[PDB]
Amino acid sequence: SIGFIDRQLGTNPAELPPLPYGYDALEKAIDAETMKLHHDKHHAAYVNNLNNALKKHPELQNSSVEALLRDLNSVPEDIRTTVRNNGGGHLNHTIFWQIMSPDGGGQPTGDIAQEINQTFGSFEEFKKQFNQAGGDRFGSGWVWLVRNPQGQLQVVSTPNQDNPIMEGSYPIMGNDVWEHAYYLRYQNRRPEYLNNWWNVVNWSEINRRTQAS
Amino acid sequence: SIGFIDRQLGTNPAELPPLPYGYDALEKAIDAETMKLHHDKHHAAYVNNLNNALKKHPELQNSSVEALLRDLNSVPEDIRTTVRNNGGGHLNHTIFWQIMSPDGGGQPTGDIAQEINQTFGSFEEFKKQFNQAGGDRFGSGWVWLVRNPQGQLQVVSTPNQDNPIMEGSYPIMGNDVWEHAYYLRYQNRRPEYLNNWWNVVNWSEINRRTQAS
Ligand SMILES: [Mn+2]
Ligand SMILES: [Mn+2]
Repeated sequence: SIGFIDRQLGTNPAELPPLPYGYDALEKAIDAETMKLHHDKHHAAYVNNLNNALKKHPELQNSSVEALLRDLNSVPEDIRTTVRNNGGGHLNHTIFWQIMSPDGGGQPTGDIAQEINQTFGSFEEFKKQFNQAGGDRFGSGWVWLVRNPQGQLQVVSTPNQDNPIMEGSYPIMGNDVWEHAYYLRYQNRRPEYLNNWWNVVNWSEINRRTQAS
Repeated sequence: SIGFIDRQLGTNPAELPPLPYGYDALEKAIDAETMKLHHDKHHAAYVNNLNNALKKHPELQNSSVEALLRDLNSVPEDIRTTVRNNGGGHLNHTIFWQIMSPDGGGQPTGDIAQEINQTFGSFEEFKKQFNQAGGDRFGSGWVWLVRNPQGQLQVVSTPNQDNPIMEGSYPIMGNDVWEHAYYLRYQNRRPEYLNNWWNVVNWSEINRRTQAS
């Protein structure tokens, strides 16, 4: 399971997960209007489109989003791209809402704190590389901290709604660099958004994901 | 020459072209705030980033943006991607500003109108296929009406800031589907932007481009 730590993202039918907190709970980084649009409009659309594609292939409604993305070649040609894009959008955003919190921010704790220190040198260096990868992702995409197939932490960015699980990597945490995630408040200033995002990061949840990976 | 009909896009240095009209002139489709950000911030950035990359290889300052994008293999590897993205961004937006007008809109007129009817059947059908292609372009990109190598009109979409001249096609006209082009006024409603955009299309300029094509 990738979306949730305890269960896989179902497709019979695919469901839009409600926000665990209020729309205005992340104001020190993200405006309430964007939270509403991003969740109620963007995330909802990915779920709806995925369900529409699955209707024409009921034999696939038994499998989870994870299973479909892990083996896109087995998905029928007529809906493969639709499943890739919308399935990815569903999974990516489902992870996104969970790794942020009203009482987020601060420096990491526990397991991931020491793992980050060993791999990247320090939390501040990790932060710099993460933001750098974020800024370098030209066009639409995401920046992730993953546990690669070899079991090592690695910063990687992906295009559009592609997810690292397609390569066998476990996405521990990630930030959305599609313009819709920051344009209302930041406009063209992506680096400012990337900087402020750290103030709402939910380290408790990120630690649970690190253990599961 | 692709950016302008009578001249190539220079790189000694690259220059941000002035807007042919006022910032609030296209208000029946695009808000003034977006015209400012899009032209003054986004397009300006592609120009600046391009200039920075070319300073590292002064030789390239003797050629044009079109010449560079037509043969990326000859562009030194250390700045190839940078030139592709920013050179493309500069070329694409330069064309964009010119094909819109305060006095635009209406159905196609003249040569282009005849060729559209002959190729697509009617303007209504062309418009549907154009908007469709624009909606189908997942992530960031552009929708184009090009004259392909065989000399025929064709609707194609490209990712990010890629330009059709990279594939031997002449970009007659095109619409920007990056979210920054419509988020402030339409938010997630991309198809609404695609539909209203037709009210500001400069058919006169498009005819000159079809002819040069
Ligand atoms: Mn998003
Ligand atoms: Mn643009």
